[PDB]
Amino acid sequence: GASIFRCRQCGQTISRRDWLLPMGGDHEHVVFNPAGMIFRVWCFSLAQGLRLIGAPSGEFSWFKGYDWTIALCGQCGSHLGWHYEGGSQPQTFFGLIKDRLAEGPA
Ligand SMILES: [Zn+2]
Repeated sequence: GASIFRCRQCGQTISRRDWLLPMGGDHEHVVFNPAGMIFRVWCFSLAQGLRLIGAPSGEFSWFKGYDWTIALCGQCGSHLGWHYEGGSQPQTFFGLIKDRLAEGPA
């Protein structure tokens, strides 16, 4: 009933509840960017159906040791979160914005 996450804007398949990743002890992290926008980020070890934009950047990174790339919905272009890489245990993961996903049956 609530096992997969889809893009809220279009329905694209994005991730699964089974793939939630407790980073630093919680899968949920609330953060702001330099423009003051607050994001409720859920960390996932894996995601699909995204389009990762550009090359990674360490600037303003919310997770120590990781560089990020913007992750858009590959279907509709909605900003769904970020892909993190260049770090350690794990090397990579996804930080997705909770309220931009819809949860539902597989
Ligand atoms: Zn979408």
